[PDB]
Amino acid sequence: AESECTLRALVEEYNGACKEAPKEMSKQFTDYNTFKRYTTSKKDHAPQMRLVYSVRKPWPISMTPSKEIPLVFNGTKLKDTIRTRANIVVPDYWSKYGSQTSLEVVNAILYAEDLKVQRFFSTEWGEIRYGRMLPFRKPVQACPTIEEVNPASIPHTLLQVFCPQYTTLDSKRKAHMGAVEKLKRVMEPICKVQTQESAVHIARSLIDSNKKWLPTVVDHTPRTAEMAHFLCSKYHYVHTN
Amino acid sequence: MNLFTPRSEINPTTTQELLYAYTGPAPVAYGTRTRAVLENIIRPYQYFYKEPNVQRALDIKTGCKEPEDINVEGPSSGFHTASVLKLADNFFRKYRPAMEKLKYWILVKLPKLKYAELSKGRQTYSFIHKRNLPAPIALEETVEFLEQNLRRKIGPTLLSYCQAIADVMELDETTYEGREETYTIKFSREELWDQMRTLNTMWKHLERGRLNRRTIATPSMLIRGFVKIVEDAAKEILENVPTSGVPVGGEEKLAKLASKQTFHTAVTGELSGDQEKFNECLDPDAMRLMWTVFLRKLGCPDWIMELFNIPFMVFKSKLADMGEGLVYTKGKLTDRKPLGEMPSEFDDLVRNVVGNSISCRLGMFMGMYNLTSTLLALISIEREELTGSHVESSDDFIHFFNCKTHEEMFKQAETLRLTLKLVGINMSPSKCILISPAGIGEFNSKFHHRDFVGNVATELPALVPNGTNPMTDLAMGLNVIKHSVNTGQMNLCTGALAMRIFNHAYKYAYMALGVTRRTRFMEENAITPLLTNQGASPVHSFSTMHLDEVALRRHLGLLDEETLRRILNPNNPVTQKQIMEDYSVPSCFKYTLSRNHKALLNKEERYQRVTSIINKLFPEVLIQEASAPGTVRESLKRRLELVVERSDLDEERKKRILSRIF
Amino acid sequence: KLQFSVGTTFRTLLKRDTDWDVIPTPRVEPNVPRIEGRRWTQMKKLPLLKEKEGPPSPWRALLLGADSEYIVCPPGTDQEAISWIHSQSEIECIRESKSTPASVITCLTSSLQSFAEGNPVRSRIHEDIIAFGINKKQEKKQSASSSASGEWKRAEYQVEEMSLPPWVEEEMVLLRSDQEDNWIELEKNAIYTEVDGVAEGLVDKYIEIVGRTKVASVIEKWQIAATRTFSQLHTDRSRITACPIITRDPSGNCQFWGMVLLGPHHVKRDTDNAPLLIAEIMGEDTEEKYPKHSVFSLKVEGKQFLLSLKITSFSRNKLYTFSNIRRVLIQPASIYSQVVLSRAAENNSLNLEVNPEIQLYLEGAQRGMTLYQWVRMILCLEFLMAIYNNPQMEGFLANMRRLHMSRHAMMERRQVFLPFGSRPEDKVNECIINNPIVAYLAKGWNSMPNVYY
RNA sequence: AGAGAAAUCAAGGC
RNA sequence: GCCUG
Ligand SMILES: [Mg+2]
Repeated sequence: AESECTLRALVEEYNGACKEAPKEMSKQFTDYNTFKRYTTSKKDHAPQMRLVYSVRKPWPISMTPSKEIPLVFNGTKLKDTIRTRANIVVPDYWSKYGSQTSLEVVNAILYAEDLKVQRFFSTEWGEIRYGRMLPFRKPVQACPTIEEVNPASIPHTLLQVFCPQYTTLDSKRKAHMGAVEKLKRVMEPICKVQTQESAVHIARSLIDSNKKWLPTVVDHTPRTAEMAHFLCSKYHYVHTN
Repeated sequence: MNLFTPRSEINPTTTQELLYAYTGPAPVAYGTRTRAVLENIIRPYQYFYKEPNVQRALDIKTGCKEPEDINVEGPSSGFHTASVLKLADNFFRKYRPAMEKLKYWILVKLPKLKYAELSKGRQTYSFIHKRNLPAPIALEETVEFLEQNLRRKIGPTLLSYCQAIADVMELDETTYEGREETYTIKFSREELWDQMRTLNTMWKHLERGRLNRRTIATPSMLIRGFVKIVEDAAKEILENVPTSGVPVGGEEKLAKLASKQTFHTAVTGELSGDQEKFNECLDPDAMRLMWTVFLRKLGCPDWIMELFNIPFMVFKSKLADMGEGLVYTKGKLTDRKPLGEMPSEFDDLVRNVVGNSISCRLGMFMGMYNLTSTLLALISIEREELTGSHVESSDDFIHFFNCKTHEEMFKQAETLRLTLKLVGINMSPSKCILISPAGIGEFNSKFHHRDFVGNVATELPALVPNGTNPMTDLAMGLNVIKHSVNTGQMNLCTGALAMRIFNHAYKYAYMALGVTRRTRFMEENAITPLLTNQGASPVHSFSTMHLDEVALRRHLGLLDEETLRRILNPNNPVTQKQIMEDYSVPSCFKYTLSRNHKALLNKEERYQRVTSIINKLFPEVLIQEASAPGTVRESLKRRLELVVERSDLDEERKKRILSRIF
Repeated sequence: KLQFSVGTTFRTLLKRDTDWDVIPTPRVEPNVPRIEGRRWTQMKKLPLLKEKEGPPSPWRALLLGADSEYIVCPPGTDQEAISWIHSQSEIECIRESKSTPASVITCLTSSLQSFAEGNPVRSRIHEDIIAFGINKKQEKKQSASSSASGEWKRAEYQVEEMSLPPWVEEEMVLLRSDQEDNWIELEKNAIYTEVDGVAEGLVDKYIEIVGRTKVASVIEKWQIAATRTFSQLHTDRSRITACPIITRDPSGNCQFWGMVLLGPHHVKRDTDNAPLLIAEIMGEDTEEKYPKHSVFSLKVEGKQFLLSLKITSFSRNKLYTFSNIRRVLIQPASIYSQVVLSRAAENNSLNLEVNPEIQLYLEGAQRGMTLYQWVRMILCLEFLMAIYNNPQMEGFLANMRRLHMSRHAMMERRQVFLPFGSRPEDKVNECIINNPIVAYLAKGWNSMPNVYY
């Protein structure tokens, strides 16, 4: 039933697209790359300056037209039903009274961050040293990754993980098999149904090992390069495992 | 100032960061830029000849002069053709691996460049609406104009875009047809040429370290493809040239040169300086000649040379935007009048005046050809008597001489100065300082002392939330402080203090510090503060500047399973969707603030809906660049049919769904 | 024709303002000629900056600096403290400057009264026309139009050169005076590693060093005033808004530094200037230092204070920048930390309770001073520079970094050589016009020796 | 008035 | 006289 409802909604959206945007619908598909970044807002150069005013507005947050959030709670007006508008207290209220998702979803979302936290807390630190140490910056891997996957094959790996049936066989043989297998294993529960926008980013952060210029008193492994921001500062050197 | 000059414990070089008064407001340019633009336009003509003859210099098409005309006691505004050719040949012969990498880039990477990247540029002056519009809007308008006039579909590649731009120039006339309002505008060939060659000039705002304000210039979208191609080639060649500081971070090469030493017998010297009137003393013809020499010696075909030379030639016939006009005062009143209405210090240019733009041949403008200017400066160094280590970034430069005697060092420094003049670059005599023996200097805000290169930022990190949302703002601020810490600027104490200040500002910005609506609401409902933006104590530390707030709190036990389930619930209604990565998890606190010509906002909303439907229906465009043979309609129809026909629903339900499709 | 082709018409268009074809093929034999160069002279002695001559530079900052004071009030809310101050007040004019007429005091009191009822926003009555320059642009334009005669001339702008005022030294001296309580209160970060502990200890020691100074109090006052004015910048846009500067002492007693009013501002751009009627408590009044302020005598509980009114106009960007004024603490901190971290590196043992001797070119017989005093003075000078940051300061510092590097090179007996016709002092001097802090820095530079053997 | 510095704000458009 | 900020 859910699939049928989603397909009906997609058909309604197709009607809206073909009826309201006949001119845009006839442009080249690659033209997407041009108008996916379409934006009339200028480069503000100072959103932090307007943040204070925006937060203190009567209805700063824009929320989807949901029904779980009551219109009025303990006298406070939580939402403005005409996407509807809601005040900054809504996220705080949701943190106490709100719908609860499965623990599997929570584990999947936090997989990268939880792994980073465990990696930080799963290692010991040696006696901190002090001296005239020269921190010659070098380009090293930023964060440890699931498996060694070439940057060229990263998009193919993501495609195989998410929608393997929409890619060519030659492309199917351009992605790491272990990485795709385990990423599909850990990203399966609910991250791979509709919340693809964040799931793809999490997967990329898991497999994509971006190189960065970091200070290295000694040769740095990705595990150390993750936390190199405090291992050495030209005046000290903390030795890890 | 005597306080900033220690003679014990630490050295004055360490106190250099004290001379940076960035904590105060940055200067902002006011009102008209016509005076600055006109001064920039006139400087090359004044400096072309030793005697400031402007009328005679204004008649020069290509600015080239013999060495006798080159000014040694002042700036020069021209180049020597034979010297440019010889220096380009020497540069090609010296850095052959870089030339081979450039050849590979041309033969492989260049054809695959998509013009969609042009949407990532700065503000562009649209020649259709006669207004400044963002890069995506100008690019879409230009592509539509090309499609309408050429009666063909522009290819996804950038070379196809350049070919279309060249083709539309042949037509005698062009036409463009665009709340609801229909309007058709017709341009002549000369009008389109003027729009293509016209530059848009604007004040450079919030620039520090300068007493006098200066302007920057940007080209029109018509010529942005060629400029992008040339700049990409320049970046590719520069990334493999040891003498450069733009793409390699700058600090690495300066540190490498600092680490170098000698046999404590050879005379060493360190010349650090800038170039005076760098952009007002370069001729585009010199750069195009250098590029032609590079390509010709590379064996490239004729069309490549034509493509690389077109942008420089179009820049030669530039129509700089004067702006609002010059200011005149009849006592206490003030009026703004364009050049040529009343006598002024720039009367010599009244001849080269158009409706509101001034035609200029000699000189350039800052912010348009940076990598090409760097290459022009670098080819000069490739002499037979310049055995030293030179690093140049656009304008700043540092040269390490290692000679056998002081007289040889002076001769080499003078040879460097004269060669830079030869190409058309004048090192500022006042801002150029040579220190012997070497071991002290500055370059690109990085100060080198003996064997230590300390990086000093032009501005301290903005210890304020960006303005997106609590989680994203916290992650971005922590990442910025971490980047400042690991780049050598901030140490343990400075980093921790900056984090404390940022935490205070971040808590204040989100109404979680004193008695506010958020805190009062949380207290009245017994909502225990669990996150930093909620008023809870800062869980982050100096070591844990990279861990996520939610993950760290969960590990420490500050967040329980039920709270995490309620927060990270993907069904909550308050979340939707280079060196600024954001690794914050999509929690309920990752919301968006409601931020709130009429014929363009509707188009933007329509495109937003189209891209949203594509994203939900095409679960492949978020992983790879969009690509499919055909238009949007064909691909969307195929994908929708495949999705619907692959479902497990019964035949009747499938037919019901399909029938509703328009 | 292969991949890219240029038509004949476009070729002719391109070959319009150049001497070569689309592919330049100049017919010249490539070689590098020899040009008669010049001699590279040596900077035997460091230069001396130009000390301007003119009227002493007044205090042109937004709020008061070292002279700022506060009134102690019983613990309570800002409304309670404002009501307590207003109820017991005998404000009377003492020195009325034509720039800030004394009548404008009526605006301040009417605001305080309005703040004692719980409504900071107040409506204009009579005195806001001159207090905030309402409809002043039209008046100036009409006056200029009615007095128009002559011929248009290229507008000439001149910056009135001024000399070093004698109050910069006094401000520097009074800014580093010790206080009773700590004025820097920042929530500490969590500690999970020895590195975190060391960083927190260093930050705590720095705050202890610079926390109990007058400069810290002035920084807190500036931060509070800027934050409260910037926050209430679009509250009403048509009525006078009250933004009192009130702090809480550890005992809980309120401290009233002053009062900032916002006029009926009509702000469109981010660089526009909104009017203000800053009213602040002084400690000592000098006519030559505050020629535009108007000083009144305010009596509270028998005690007497001076209240200075100024008619200012400040931009949104400047208010936002001064809201985050705490960043001024970052620059000195590093210099302190490095010194500490310099002592730990030479013996592989950290020591937070270390303040070695820093030698300096001091006017008196003193050879130098201690790390704590030097850091306090650095914080004071950096705060003054930040307050007085304008294009003159930017250019002066940018062009004085070169001379600082040259001085450091001379200190190590490194010969500094210069090109032909080079005058870095010429670049530095053009930035010395009015800025009193720039003049103070130039005097300090001139004080130090210019010859090193 | 005032802010400010090489030209603007001290409200603009229709 | 109407309206944005
Ligand atoms: Mg330099």
